[PDB]
Amino acid sequence: SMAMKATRLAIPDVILFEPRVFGDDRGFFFESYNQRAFEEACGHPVSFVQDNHSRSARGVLRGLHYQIRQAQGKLVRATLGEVFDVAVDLRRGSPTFGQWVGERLSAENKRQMWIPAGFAHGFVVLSEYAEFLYKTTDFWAPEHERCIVWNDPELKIDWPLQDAPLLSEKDRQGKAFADADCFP
Amino acid sequence: SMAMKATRLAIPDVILFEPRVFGDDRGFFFESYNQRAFEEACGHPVSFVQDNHSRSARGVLRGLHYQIRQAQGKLVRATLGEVFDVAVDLRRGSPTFGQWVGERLSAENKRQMWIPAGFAHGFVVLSEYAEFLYKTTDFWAPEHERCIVWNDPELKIDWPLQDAPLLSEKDRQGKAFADADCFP
Ligand SMILES: Cc1cn([C@H]2C[C@H](O)[C@@H](COP(=O)(O)OP(=O)(O)O[C@H]3O[C@@H](C)[C@H](O)[C@@H](O)[C@H]3O)O2)c(=O)[nH]c1=O
Ligand SMILES: Cc1cn([C@H]2C[C@H](O)[C@@H](COP(=O)(O)OP(=O)(O)O[C@H]3O[C@@H](C)[C@H](O)[C@@H](O)[C@H]3O)O2)c(=O)[nH]c1=O
Repeated sequence: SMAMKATRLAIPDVILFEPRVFGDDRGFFFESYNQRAFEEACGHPVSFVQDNHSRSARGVLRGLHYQIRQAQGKLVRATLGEVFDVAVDLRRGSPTFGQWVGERLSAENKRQMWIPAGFAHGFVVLSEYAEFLYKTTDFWAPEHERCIVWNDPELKIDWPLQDAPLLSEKDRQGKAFADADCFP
Repeated sequence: SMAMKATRLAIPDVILFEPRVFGDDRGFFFESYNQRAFEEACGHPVSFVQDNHSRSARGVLRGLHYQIRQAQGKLVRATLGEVFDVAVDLRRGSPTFGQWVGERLSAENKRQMWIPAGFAHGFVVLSEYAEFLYKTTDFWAPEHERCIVWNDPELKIDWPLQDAPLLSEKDRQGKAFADADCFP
């Protein structure tokens, strides 16, 4: 059968997916999501209630974001360009608390990352432009939104960046990891 | 509140959606799906179990497709280029049986179409290339796949096409509407 390669990252609950793309003389076709395969690799049920689509110029960084209530599990990919995509483990009781994982996702490699509730998430744009799409397990709730600053010295994330990133003001004003609201 | 304009088409159960795109100096962001708004405009619950992504060159036509068992309701859009997107009512007992609706969907207008189970669906590519994404209420089942030929004379679909379309062989070999398996 044809489906989707699944790899658990250094932080096992983070999973990297890679789809099969079928070519023919009209162009191509692939399954960007399949609930049977996803729940099989995930090991538990999931419902996605919202899909999001953003476009960002080279050097833009969005993160590090989470919702401390109505927490959102996220399945993410890029359909134009390339990003470096990061997950940070904010579960105090996890043995990988304060650790992070990062992978390059692009329109061309078509790779995806599953990021469970309990994590902060961010990405930075490496190409001229990038369009970034993702599905979430709960709805947008601004009152519950939190942020950790991208260049926190305790987290020490190895961003593959050349120039200083462009950020929203609320991302520039992100909290230090030591002062941040974390999960159990 | 910010959300998604909804319009019922000439065949009322077909719905055209139009999202709000928020610009800022990083680029843009929009909600491509929201279950609260969708089920509110739809008037009933829906679960999507599979997402699909295809790329096609100018003049390619894919259709007219349905699954007679494990029938798939479809929510569709384009993220690169422009297509003419068509829904045909195949419910024998509907007063709009044998009728169709069509709209232009593009990367730029970001409009979407909801096509319930009971309909055939097709599109044709109007730009150099088009990438077409959609979410479905059931899984792929080849044994149940059926096709009606794009240029059926009873259906008389007004394709905005210049040259003869490029088709898969199984689409070139599609059934006449008069000989096709239909829904109740
Ligand atoms: C997150 C979100 C924003 N918006 C609107 C509010 C703003 O006007 C505009 C941009 O909001 P921002 O919070 O600046 O978007 P953003 O792209 O900086 O935020 C996102 O970043 C990702 C890295 C995270 O994984 C997401 O969970 C989310 O935090 O979009 C929605 O309508 N729905 C949403 O779900
Ligand atoms: C439809 C489908 C195809 N495939 C594979 C089988 C083939 O190798 C390749 C292309 O198959 P095709 O049937 O030629 O794809 P297609 O793009 O011609 O078919 C699609 O057309 C849309 C207009 C309809 O709304 C869809 O319901 C579907 O019928 O993709 C999947 O893996 N999963 C799927 O769900």
